[PDB]
Amino acid sequence: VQLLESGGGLVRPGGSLRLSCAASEFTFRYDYHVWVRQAPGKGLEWVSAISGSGGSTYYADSVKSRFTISRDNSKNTLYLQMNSLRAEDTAVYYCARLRADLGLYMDLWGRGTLVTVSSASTKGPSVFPLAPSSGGTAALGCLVKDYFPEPVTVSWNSGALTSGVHTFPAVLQSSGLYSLSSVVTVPSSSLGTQTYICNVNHKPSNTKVDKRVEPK
Amino acid sequence: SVLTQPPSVSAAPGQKVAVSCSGSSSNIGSHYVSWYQQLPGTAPKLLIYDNSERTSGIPDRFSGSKSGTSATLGITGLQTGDEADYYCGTWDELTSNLVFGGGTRLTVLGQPKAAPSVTLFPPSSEELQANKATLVCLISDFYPGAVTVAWKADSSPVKAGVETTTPSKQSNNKYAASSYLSLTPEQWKSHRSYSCQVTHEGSTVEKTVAPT
Ligand SMILES: [Cl-]
Ligand SMILES: [Cl-]
Ligand SMILES: [Cl-]
Repeated sequence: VQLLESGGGLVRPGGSLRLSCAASEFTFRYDYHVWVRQAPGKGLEWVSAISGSGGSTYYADSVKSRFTISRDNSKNTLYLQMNSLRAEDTAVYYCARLRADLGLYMDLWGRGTLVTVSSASTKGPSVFPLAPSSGGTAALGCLVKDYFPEPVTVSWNSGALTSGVHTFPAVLQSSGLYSLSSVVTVPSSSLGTQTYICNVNHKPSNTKVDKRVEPK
Repeated sequence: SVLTQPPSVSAAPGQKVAVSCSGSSSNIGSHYVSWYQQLPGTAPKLLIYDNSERTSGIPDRFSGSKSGTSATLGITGLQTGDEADYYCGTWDELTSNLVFGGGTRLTVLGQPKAAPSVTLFPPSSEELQANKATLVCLISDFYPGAVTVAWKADSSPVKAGVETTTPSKQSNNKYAASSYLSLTPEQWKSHRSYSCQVTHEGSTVEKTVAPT
């Protein structure tokens, strides 16, 4: 007993994508099915529902007139046609069976298929110093802004400085570009006398930057 | 979304949690509640339907109730394997939509609760010279791994130009996250201050930066 989604992947803003969901169950045609999506780090959003033989379709207002749910019971397959795709449509899309007992519930779910709505192409980061502010310690760092794709490497003083160093996981922005930050915590007394340099390498764009981070 | 759940519940192995789900007359009030378990990096799985009925394989440790416009998921004898996001769901007859809660993160506590350390950086001189402005809010060493970030321009919330990570496990099994606020240089210069407000286990840690 399973549902399996296919057709996910990369699509440009304004583009179209057709998702398919293959059902193993003989009972497929006797059941409502739905599409539910989940934006990265966010909650479940129900998208669309279709009756056993397609006589009734339901849509969330967020996808109404852009998305069309359909099914081919002869192929035991459910479809979601998505037109005029936007960045906010980026999500894992799940197909699920909707049943009624006393009330409604979704008792069978597919594994999910990632849909990425982005025109992000290879781009080197801008590197900006994050100057220490004017427990006897100062935070300083480097902002690695708007790059694609992953990864970037960051070191401090060519790897000599490790204690106090926290390189944060990158944010994947709605644009489809990444940003990350690296911070080092140092004594405030050191700022006058020590040199702090963040070493950033983004190999895909041949961008390699050594940025001195100084007070003020 | 339309149903209200607490962002975070937690207890030690062997102990119990309750997840509340709050709605209105048109959804939970008139329709049956289901509960969905989402293990890390997996599809949702049905736990409970028709308010209180368990699906096949689900132990009696999991229970559901519903009274008026609210529903409750109970979990006793907590196992590390129960760590997941839990979603309540029902039908809303106003919109004719299937609706969900925002999800509750269940942590089975493996170490003491830790409030986040917050570092907020203003835009660099170099970025402002490039006619751009980014505020950087770095959030580290928190447990459980659930936070909400809110940005303020003086006293006003800012929702536009916000990019926030999901929490990720550090080497010490605590969590890190970051949030980025994109501004025009003019917006940055015109306000007395901007604030990054990080809410963890019902307590807010705030940092503030000013152009002066
Ligand atoms: Cl039907
Ligand atoms: Cl039908
Ligand atoms: Cl119902």
